[PDB]
Amino acid sequence: AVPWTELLSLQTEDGFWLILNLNTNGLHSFLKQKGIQSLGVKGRECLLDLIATMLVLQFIRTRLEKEGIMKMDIPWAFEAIKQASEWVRRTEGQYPSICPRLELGNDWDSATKQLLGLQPISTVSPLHRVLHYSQG
Amino acid sequence: AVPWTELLSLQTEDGFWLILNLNTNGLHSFLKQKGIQSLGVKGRECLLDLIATMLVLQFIRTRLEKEGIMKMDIPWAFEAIKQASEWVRRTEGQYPSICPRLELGNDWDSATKQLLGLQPISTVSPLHRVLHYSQG
Amino acid sequence: AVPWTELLSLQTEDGFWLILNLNTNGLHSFLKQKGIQSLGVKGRECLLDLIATMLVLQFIRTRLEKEGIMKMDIPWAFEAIKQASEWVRRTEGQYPSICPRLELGNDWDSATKQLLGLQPISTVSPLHRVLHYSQG
Amino acid sequence: AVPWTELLSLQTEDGFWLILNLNTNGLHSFLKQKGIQSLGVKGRECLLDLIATMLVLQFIRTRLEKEGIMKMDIPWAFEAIKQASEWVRRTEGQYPSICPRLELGNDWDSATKQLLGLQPISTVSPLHRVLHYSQG
Amino acid sequence: TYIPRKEVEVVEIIQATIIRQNQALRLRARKECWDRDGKERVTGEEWLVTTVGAYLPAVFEEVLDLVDAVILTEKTALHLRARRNFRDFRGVSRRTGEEWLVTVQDTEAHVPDVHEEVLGVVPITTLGPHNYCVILDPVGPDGKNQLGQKRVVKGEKSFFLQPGEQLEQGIQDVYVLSEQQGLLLRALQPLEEGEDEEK
Amino acid sequence: TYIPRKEVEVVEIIQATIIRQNQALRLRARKECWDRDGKERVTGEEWLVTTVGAYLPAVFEEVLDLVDAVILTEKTALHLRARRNFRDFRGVSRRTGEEWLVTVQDTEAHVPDVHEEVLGVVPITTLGPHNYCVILDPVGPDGKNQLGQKRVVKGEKSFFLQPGEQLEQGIQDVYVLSEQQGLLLRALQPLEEGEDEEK
Repeated sequence: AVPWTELLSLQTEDGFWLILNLNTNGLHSFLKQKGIQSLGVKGRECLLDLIATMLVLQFIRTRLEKEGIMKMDIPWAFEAIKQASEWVRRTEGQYPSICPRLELGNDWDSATKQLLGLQPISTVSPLHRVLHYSQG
Repeated sequence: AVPWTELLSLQTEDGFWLILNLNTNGLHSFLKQKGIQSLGVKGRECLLDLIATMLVLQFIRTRLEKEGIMKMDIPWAFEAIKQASEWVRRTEGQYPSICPRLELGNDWDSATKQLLGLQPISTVSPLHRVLHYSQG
Repeated sequence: AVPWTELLSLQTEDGFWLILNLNTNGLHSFLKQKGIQSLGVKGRECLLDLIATMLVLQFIRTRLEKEGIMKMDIPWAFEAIKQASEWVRRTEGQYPSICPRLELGNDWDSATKQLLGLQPISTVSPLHRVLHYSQG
Repeated sequence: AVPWTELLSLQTEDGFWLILNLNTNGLHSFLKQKGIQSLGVKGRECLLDLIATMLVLQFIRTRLEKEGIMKMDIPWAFEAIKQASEWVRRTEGQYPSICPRLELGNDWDSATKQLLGLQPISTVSPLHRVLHYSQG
Repeated sequence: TYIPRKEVEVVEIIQATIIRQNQALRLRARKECWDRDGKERVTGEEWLVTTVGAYLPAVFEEVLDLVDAVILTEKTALHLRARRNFRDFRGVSRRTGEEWLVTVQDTEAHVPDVHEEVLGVVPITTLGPHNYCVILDPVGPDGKNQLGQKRVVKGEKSFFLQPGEQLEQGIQDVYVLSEQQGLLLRALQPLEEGEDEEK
Repeated sequence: TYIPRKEVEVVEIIQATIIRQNQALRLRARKECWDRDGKERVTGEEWLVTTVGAYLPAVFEEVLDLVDAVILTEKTALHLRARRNFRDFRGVSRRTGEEWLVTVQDTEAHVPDVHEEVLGVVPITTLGPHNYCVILDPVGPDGKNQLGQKRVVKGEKSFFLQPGEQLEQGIQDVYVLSEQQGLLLRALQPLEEGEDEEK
């Protein structure tokens, strides 16, 4: 029973994206260590907004699959999901293979699900200091 | 006596699909380990919606067979069952033999019934970490 | 729950920038030791205003990323963020590579995030007497 | 929370400058020992007014930087700051390099900040008997 | 079956895709490479593959989505904007931003290329024997619209409104007059009309 | 893979940028250097790179932002102010502050240079056969406006309002007169008009 109207409050004015329950500062440190400053400030913010939007989409999709149910397009949030899908399916093409090269996963399912923390990650991957640094 | 009106609440706006009582996160981990990211994000969501819709259909068919009674087409849900059958009999042809290649079963009866958990599965199959991981 | 209306009170009359929680006097001593007087008094104040504006932008962006959400352009501060972005994207071009040469970071993300104090800094860098001098 | 209206009371009738919290008599003794009588009485008073005006400007700028925010040009003192900047940017050109030759600092930032007492001064400099003579 | 090795690490178990008739598959590159047809592809560059059957992606080819063709009946045509400089299936050169129509006399089915854009499916405008219409901004012999001008089409004729063209008020019916009926109608420009032998 | 070394320190792990079709990348220098094309660049100097694919920044090239080109349809043109003395893509010399228009007869797509400025996209002014217009401050043969003067344009004509020009009241319709109608109209300067053979 996550706060849904407070998720509707966090819809941005362009159509992208503590309730998410994720270590954000350690995630910023991880993405800085992987070298995200080589894309410009505009490219860095455009990639962080894509990663945050896909993380919120994977969170809501895990919530909907636990209930049972680029194809996200309930009546109370159909417009936000629609404009989010229309944003993501335009902005993803600028960054191909940005999930392996930032070392988050193979594709967006793998990357957002291993960052979401609902699946275990193997020991040879460097993804251990993003889900276990918040447990202190 | 499953909640039926709450099943009517979970009908999607296109015609596809905790009440289902199945480990969804372990199922996502199993389908990720079997390599479902090689179909695109659109193909992955189109396959997950097919698997979830057929799982709900096998659940309701086991419920109706315990009472005694691609051919699913009670007055309170005839429209949802009809549009679900019209969705499934169109979307199944894109994915032939997707149940052996994802290692769920021979056909959709075998796959959805062994994932539903109402029949025992042999020991040589890798389907043990989807019905026994939720028992912890 | 930082004071937001008091942040609106500190908007300057041109469009640039204790609530920020940063050692300002030690920061002035650090930037004086790095030799900022060789730019004129006008150039020194123009660089301090840029550094303070980008520090406030990184603070607010860390606040918004913890909630989940040169591209900064909520209804209560859209005008201030807009005029701040229009100021920064004009005044940054006069000072290229001013973050390595003042020894704050590679780019503005690295510099403002290591000065913000939300990420650890390596021991070979001289950035230790700006975050640990205020802990006395 | 310095007295601000009492700072507005001390605005001179031409536009230049115990609340400042500085040893003024020791500062006069220091500037007399550095030989300020060789400029005429008019030149001596014109230089003392410049030094006092820049000291008040550095005090107010340290106050504004602790809040977070020749370029000084709040609504309650914009006219006084404006006429002070218009006075200083005219009267500074008569005295180039008057801060090293009176031994106060390299430029006006260094001189007024080391006289303001918010930064430590090295031991080889003769600026020790202006900040430590008032501590008796 | 696969026998393992110490210095070789299995990354993932990829799955093929099934392409039926009248479909194609959109898949970008991940790296400077060569595709199955033998053509160099840069990073991020998308293209299409039109083989029917099971299609197995390569290691550098991110499969995006399936593209299904558009069936062209005699009463519908396809409005397409070009996205860059290319050559389409008929073999004519296109320019960026250019629009055109595709009809049944080109193909009975058309799969939308990644260098194109589906703007909409244009239904045919047909005129009866008792109908006429006026076309705002018609296309001349140069393939470009005459902006501001008009063109009157009368008779039994079925055509498509080309990109830019428009009807002024719709399909209009012709004036038909007995001997008890007449029309008063004013000129706007010096004109000639030889209905009979005299002018 | 990289084998380390004692006297060599890895600073950061930089990432390339993907430039699709009809885009370019803006990136300033950090130091006196030479770019990939082989041209000397001073500190702070920005420029553009127009290669398609993955583009890897150099050690002295701060990538700023991606610049996407502007598609020139027949009803739109591009108003551009120069920012310094340069030569654009057609090869004409520009001066600082100068304004001009770019149409489809130059290019079908234009990527805005760093020495230029997008002032706006000018829609075409088209006149019907029943329309005329008056142009405030028209451009003469010297490329400069005649300030204060006017110019009357009549007929079927489609044109762009060049930088400086303006319509006096808009697209105006021509007076059309029967024999029951007349116009009273006064001169303002000594004038001649040979409508018929006499003057």
